[PDB]
Amino acid sequence: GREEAPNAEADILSCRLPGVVMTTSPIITNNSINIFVGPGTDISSLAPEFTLTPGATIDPPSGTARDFHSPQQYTVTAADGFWKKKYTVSVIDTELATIYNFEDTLGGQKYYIFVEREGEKVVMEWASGNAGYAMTGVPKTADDYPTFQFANGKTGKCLSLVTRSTGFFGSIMGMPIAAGNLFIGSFDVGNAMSNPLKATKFGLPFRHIPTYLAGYYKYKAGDQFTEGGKPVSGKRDICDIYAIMYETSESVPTLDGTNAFTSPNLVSIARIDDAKETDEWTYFKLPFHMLSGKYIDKEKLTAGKYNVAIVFTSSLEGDHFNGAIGSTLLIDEVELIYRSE
Ligand SMILES: C[As](C)(=O)[O-]
Ligand SMILES: C[As](C)(=O)[O-]
Ligand SMILES: [Ca+2]
Ligand SMILES: [Ca+2]
Ligand code: NA
Ligand code: NA
Repeated sequence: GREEAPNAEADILSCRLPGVVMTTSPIITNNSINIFVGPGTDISSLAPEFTLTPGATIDPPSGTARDFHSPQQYTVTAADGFWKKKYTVSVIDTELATIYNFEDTLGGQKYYIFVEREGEKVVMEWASGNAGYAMTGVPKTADDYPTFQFANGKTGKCLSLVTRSTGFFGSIMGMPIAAGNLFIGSFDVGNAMSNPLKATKFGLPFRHIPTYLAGYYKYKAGDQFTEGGKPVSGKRDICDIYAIMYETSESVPTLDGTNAFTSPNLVSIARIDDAKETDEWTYFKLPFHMLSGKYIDKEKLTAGKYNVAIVFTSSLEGDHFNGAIGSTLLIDEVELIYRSE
């Protein structure tokens, strides 16, 4: 029958590049698309094609050739001619960034999105659950979210991850707390409050053999550990810091919160095993373990058939709502170290 609440604004629902192999699915947010192509692809004249909300139009039209050396804007107008939305569409044609100083974020947003740059060119957007937290109605400003930027880093600014209450609305959804996280991948806001573990899509293509994840942290557990909203006395919160490498396929384009450590597609895992509460910047250097009966194939590697994810969280079991509100993980000067070829 007739739609109950018409969604007003019209969306780009998909993106593809006819005749170019994308290295992973385009990452679509409310007002942005990131398209990934192999290093060496000519990006001076790409012609993205979109699907849209029925009855919408897009300007310039779907299939217009443009120069994506810089991001290009499109406007979608709803059928009614009143509602419009601007999207920024960017093409990433470089290999994954591996040096993270947490200085750079996207301006003009209601919460922080950390990016990696080469000069003025953005080459990666980190993801978090921020889009999901916005849906609880709790945050007022960028600093109220679980994932934000803090001025006092080890050098310059740093990443700050704080486990937050999700308030009344979060509790009625069975989601009473929100861990601060940051990861390589994307956040699918359509699952944020229906299948939250499916919302965190971990990994992007990586064409080297990672050997160590290194960097610095500080950590303070929150005062009162809770399990599904219920206080528990014997427990102190702890952070998690980890990285995974897995082989992609038609059936496994990404891993997520349901299978980050268990998917048979995993080839390698690095993970902190001596995390502690500390107010001093503490070095970690996590070796990647290649898993039993797995191997990194050279030709798959060069073809881009493996993804790597790096994940930080202020509450190790926060993804299952076990954690302490106020748990705070600061991260700075991280490096993904890989073998020289
Ligand atoms: C960061 As947005 C307004 O494209 O979801
Ligand atoms: C109705 As409008 C502000 O999306 O042009
Ligand atoms: Ca608008
Ligand atoms: Ca820094
Ligand atoms: Na919309
Ligand atoms: Na960087």
